[PDB]
Amino acid sequence: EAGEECDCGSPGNPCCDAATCKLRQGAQCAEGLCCDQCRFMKEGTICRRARGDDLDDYCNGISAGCPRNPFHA
Repeated sequence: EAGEECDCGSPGNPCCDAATCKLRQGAQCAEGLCCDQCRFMKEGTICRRARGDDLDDYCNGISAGCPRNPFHA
């Protein structure tokens, strides 16, 4: 758990995939950025670049990517 509810929320692990960005759900900016068709908000949602001990961000123009504005402090 980083920002939002979702264990599979990882930048590249579209809030679940257990194989490859292709979750029948739709990790569109879940606990962590998504990479599957899932889709993405566009407004400061959750670009969470990482978790571990830190690393985060908000969703903007995040078609499975991440904006260029400062979010994680």
